[PDB]
Amino acid sequence: PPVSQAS
Amino acid sequence: ATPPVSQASSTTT
Amino acid sequence: VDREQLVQKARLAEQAERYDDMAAAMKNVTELNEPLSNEERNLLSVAYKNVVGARRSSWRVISSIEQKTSADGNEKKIEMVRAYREKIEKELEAVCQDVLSLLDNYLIKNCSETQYESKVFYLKMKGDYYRYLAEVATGEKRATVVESSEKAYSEAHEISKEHMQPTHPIRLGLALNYSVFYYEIQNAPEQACHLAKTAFDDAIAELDTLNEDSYKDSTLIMQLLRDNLTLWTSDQQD
Amino acid sequence: VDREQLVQKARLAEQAERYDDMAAAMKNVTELNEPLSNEERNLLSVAYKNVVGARRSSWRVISSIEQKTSADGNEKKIEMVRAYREKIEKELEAVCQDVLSLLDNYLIKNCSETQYESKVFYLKMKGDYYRYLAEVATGEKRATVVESSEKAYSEAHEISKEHMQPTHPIRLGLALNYSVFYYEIQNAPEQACHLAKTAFDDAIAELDTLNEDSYKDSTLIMQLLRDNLTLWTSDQQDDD
Ligand SMILES: *[C@@H]1O[C@H](CO)[C@@H](O)[C@H](O)[C@H]1NC(C)=O
Ligand SMILES: *[C@@H]1O[C@H](CO)[C@@H](O)[C@H](O)[C@H]1NC(C)=O
Repeated sequence: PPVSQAS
Repeated sequence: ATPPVSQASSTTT
Repeated sequence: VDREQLVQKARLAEQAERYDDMAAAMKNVTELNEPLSNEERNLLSVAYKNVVGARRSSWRVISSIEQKTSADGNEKKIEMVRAYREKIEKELEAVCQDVLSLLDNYLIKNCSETQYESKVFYLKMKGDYYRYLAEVATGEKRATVVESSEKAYSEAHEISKEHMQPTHPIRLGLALNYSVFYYEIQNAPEQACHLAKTAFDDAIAELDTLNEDSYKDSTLIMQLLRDNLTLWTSDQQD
Repeated sequence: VDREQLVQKARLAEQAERYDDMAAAMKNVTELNEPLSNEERNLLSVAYKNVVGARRSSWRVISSIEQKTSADGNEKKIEMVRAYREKIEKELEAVCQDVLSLLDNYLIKNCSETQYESKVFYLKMKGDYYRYLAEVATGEKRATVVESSEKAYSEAHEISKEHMQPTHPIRLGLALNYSVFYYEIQNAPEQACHLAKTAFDDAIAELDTLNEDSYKDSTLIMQLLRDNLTLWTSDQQDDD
């Protein structure tokens, strides 16, 4: 899995 | 609150 | 029916790492059909991300264990592993549909053309959760969700380009996840690397247009854009 | 479903960090009324520890919030925080009640008089979960469970001291948790430190009796016993 973001 | 170390695993092999 | 009561619960549930109660609380707040603040937008996103995230982490583990023991050739064992995988798949699907419904019928819909910010954030989520569905979908079913995710990311990008600076955390967060969609789901590595770099560089160009608050929070996302460009390029040369 | 598929689900559930499903699988296995194997005993113990453990962690987070916010003086918040604490308590107490039943109705019962290793483990387990109840109880309720926790540990202590080598991991693991009961619940640091130090000293004394199949298991618990004695002796010097 490649890194990600939710905030 | 302050817990010490514990353990819970029967020997498998 | 007190709203701030429910929001306080979302916070309190977050501290106790009880994300089911957290997601439940924030779903209820959204159902009151009023707009979410920047904080409330966060509490919703965190809650469901953790709820679905755990399922995904589990799904990958089950998938892996299936890929290995399948060649071992033990019938009954494979049957129960595959069954257990299906169990977690359905839990995942159910949670995604729950968020997507909240998006399609409460959040994205009731966003005027002046709240471009929230428009993209929800639009991003819509892409993220349709993407989760694609990760486990097969056959023509997969095709449907892949398109649905693509249609959500694309629209999020259009609104972002036009109204938001490249240094904005939301736009960076979008470019990050959108790029991942191309590499993982579409298997279009060049279009993925292109999007990631374009978004990265565009932020360097206007790097002096930073605000003290988004000065740290935005750059954090930039390193992630680079970390992906690192791993992606290293696999193609093999 | 076959008994072997149940255990295979437990193994899988553990790897997927789904301890609710893991505990459910081992519950079924236990209810088939056959004795559990060593690996199976480990699966049962680890499943319910993680389940109950998540509540203990949350309960401590929430009970901590309850002490920091009680000073603010907003009664709307204090009520709902207390309410959430109660919710978690109910969950925790339910899980414990579930394990304790499995112990008394299936595991400890079907143990014959020469199965010291299994009986000490289950009893040590029985003491652990009555202690979890004690951590969230008060008044006469707390008094009742603490008494039950004592009875469980105490008996386990006698059987292990008589039939098991000091280096035996089950015996060591009992001394560890039993010593915690003293320090945390009974608030008896002298009884805690003594029980732990002795259990450790006795293992070093007969350290040559480690069997290769589980030397790594015994050594691990021994470190924990010392890590405890270090931590505990540093708390007494602050209070003084
Ligand atoms: C984190 O990365 C995974 C892997 O693609 C992705 O599915 C997920 O959406 C990312 N997190 C967020 C919040 O988008
Ligand atoms: C782990 O340690 C805690 C605190 O010292 C104790 O309450 C708990 O019983 C231990 N775990 C087990 C499985 O006994």
